[PDB]
Amino acid sequence: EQTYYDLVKAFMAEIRQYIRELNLIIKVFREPFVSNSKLFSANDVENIFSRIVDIHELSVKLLGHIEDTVEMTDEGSPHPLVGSCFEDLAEELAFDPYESYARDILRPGFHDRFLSQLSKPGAALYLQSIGEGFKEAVQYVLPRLLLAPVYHCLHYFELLKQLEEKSEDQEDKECLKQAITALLNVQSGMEKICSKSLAKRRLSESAAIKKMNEIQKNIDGWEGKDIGQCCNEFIMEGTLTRVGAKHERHIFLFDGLMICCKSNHGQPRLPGASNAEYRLKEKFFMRKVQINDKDDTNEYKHAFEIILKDENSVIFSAKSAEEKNNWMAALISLQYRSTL
Repeated sequence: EQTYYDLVKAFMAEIRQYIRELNLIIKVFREPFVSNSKLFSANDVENIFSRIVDIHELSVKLLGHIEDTVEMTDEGSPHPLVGSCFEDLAEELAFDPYESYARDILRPGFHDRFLSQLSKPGAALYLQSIGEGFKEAVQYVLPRLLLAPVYHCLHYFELLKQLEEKSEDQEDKECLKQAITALLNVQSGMEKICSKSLAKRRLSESAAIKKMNEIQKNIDGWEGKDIGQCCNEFIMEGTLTRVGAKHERHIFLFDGLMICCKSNHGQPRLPGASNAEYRLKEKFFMRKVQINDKDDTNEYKHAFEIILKDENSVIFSAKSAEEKNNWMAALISLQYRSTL
C-alpha cells in the first residue's frame, strides 16, 4: 500500500531521528569517557562504543546524498531515484562498520565488561561529577541506545528489498538489486550475530487508548482523573516490592503515571461488588526524580528510590537485577525524556 516515495519519506524521517540518537550517544555519553584519559584508555572507550563514530559519519553522508537527490528530482521522474545513493555506498563497502559494531556490542560478555568499566576505581564518582542523572543514564539507558545501530542496519536490508520491488525506473531498480547483492556479506554476518539467544533476547528487549481504558477497568478504587487525561502511552507492566509494604504490588507504568496495585485475582467478592482483578494502592505522577539504591542487608536488593514533589520517598525492589534494569531503563528515560 506504500509507494516507493512513501518508503523514502519514511526512511528520511527515520534516519534523521537515528542521526540524532547517534549524536546523543557521541556528544553526551561518549565524550566524557574520551575526556578522562586517565580513567579510560582508548580501548576502554572502544570496548563500549565501538565504531559509533564511523556509523555516524556514514549516516550523515547517506542522508545528505538522499536529500540532494530529492531536491534535484524534477517532475520528469515518477519518484526520486535513490537506488544509486545506496549502490555507491555499498560498492565501497561503506556498511562494513555495522558488522564490526554488531560484533562488538552483541558479544555475549558485553554488559558484564560494560559494568566493570563503570565500577572500577573512581569511575562511578567521575560519572556522578559530570552532572545529575549521568551515572544513572549511562548505566541503565546507554546499553539500550547502543543497540540502535543494529536495529537501523537490519531495517536497511528490508528497505532495499521493498524499494527494489516498488521502483518505477529500470535503472533505479538495477542499482537497488546491486546494492542488495553487495550487502549480502554484511547481512549474513549480522544475521549470525543477532540470532544467538542472548543477543536475540536483548534486541527483543529494546524493540488507540483502548488499553488505557481497559486497564483502568480492571482497577478498583480509582482516584483522580482518568489515565487518558494525563497519559499518552503505556510503557511497562511488572511486579515490585515496596520496602515497607506488606504485599508485592503489580505496577502499570505510563508516560504520565506509575500505578501501583494489589492483586485480588481469584479472591472472593460480595455480590454487586467490583470484579476488577486489581485494587489501586499508589497513583504516582511521573514528573519527579528517580535515584538508584545499593543493596542492603535489609533484605532489599535490586532496589531504587522514587522521589515525589513535597511527598515522602518510596523504595521499590525487583525480583532480579534484570528486572531492576528494565525499570530503571524506562524510569530514567521518562525522567530525562526531554533529552532522550
